[PDB]
Amino acid sequence: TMTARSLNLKGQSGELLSLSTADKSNDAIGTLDAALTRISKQRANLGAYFNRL
Amino acid sequence: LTEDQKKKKKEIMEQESLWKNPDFKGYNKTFQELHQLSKTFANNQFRLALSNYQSGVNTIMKNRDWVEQYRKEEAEKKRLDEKWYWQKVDRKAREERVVYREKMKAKQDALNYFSKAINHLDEIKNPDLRERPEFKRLLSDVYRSWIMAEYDLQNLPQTIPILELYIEIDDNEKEYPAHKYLASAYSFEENMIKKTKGPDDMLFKYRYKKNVHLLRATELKYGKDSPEYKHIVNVIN
Amino acid sequence: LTEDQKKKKKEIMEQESLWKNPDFKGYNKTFQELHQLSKTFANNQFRLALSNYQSGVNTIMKNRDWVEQYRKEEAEKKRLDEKWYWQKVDRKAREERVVYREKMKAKQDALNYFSKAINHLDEIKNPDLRERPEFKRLLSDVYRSWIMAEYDLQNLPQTIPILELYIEIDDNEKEYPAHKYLASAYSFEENMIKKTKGPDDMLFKYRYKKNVHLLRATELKYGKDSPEYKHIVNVIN
Repeated sequence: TMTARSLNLKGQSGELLSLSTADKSNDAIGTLDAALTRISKQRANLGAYFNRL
Repeated sequence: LTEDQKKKKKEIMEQESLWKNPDFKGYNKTFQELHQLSKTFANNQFRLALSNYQSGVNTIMKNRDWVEQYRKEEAEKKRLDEKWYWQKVDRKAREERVVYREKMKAKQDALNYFSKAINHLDEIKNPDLRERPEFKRLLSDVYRSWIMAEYDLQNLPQTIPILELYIEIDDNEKEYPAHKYLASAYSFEENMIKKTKGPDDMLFKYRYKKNVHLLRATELKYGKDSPEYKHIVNVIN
Repeated sequence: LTEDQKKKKKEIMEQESLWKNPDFKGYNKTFQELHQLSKTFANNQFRLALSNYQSGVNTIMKNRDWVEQYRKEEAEKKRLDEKWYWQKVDRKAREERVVYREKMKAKQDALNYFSKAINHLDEIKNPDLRERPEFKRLLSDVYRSWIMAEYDLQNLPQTIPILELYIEIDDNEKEYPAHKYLASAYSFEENMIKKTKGPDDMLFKYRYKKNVHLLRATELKYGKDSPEYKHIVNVIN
């Protein structure tokens, strides 16, 4: 894992001091479900593995 | 008309067609020719560059289809709480928001593909191959679509380095639309300096470059020492 | 083409074939010729050297069969605890490790056999026999397989003394692959000095030897004062 584990959206429409913006709002928050899901389930296997040990 | 005036009229119309907003007949023609050129070229990195360019254009074409469908679906909704003028204008502006944000994402995906097409062309290191008409045709098509994708979303400052790279390739400098877009994008940047009260060196830099490409576009379409050429020169002098 | 350019094209293809990764048709051809040469030579130590060389190549060939079978058996397993990306990448990487460790052992057994083939050729003391085409053919085949066994496992520094001994034998110095491998192995060693921040004398030694064999490989395949020869010389000068 690294920030590129999910769609790593930065910034938002309008004037910024960066050179990046977020994508279609619908996916942006939807992505955070993916981010949370992807990491939690990775912990899930580690959890399960601990039980195996 | 003279043979040069007839030739010029024909060429300007072909150049305006060349920069035509994408559609299905132009897509078909473009990719049929590019694939025949790829088979002639027989270069795996050119093949890959074309595969990515085509994926980028497909992103653009699929988006154009989405925009019509989205606007259609909204038009067909019954809106019961839309009885006041501000309510109708409200919902219109929010439709434009979603369309603009989706077009912005389609542009970003299309430019990631165009960037990959360029990165693959960069891997053709042999100078005898980089000078091939096949190489220059594809590279010109990638830059042209890239310029247009940004232009449509009013990202005019971003079009300048790509237009400049474009005109350096195989007599593209003699294309009237290329100089028209450069002049317009430079004009935008000049106006940005005037609105944001930026430095004079940049005001004059952008004004100068606007006038160079304004005059060159004029020369190319109407001819040197034409009433139109003489006019633009007299305004600048 | 000239008679020399036609001859050169033919020879480079034969040399590329000579250094082809081993397979069953090449194995059969190689050992049928070596056994006929052994019968002509009528030297018990050459016979023994060939028996060991063949045992070494057989180790390599039997390993190649093992690697296909092993990967096949793994591919055919149902993997229930492989539902995350890193689980698949894990099990793939460990498969590759087991294959690499088994290939490493096969290389070690094959080189023990090649070493024995050399130790038996060392026992041919008569200079009139050591100069026999039969002697030089087998010795070249042992060094070539030895170089390739190490090359495949990225043991490039180890290939240098064997490539150097190889090129000293019966015009092997005129072989394009021999100089390509030397140049690549020297390049690796140069990079090792740059990465480990080693002494300058070794940096330049390895860089020099890379360039000598790079240029010589170029000369051999394309010809002296060819666009390609001139290019490499101009980069070095």
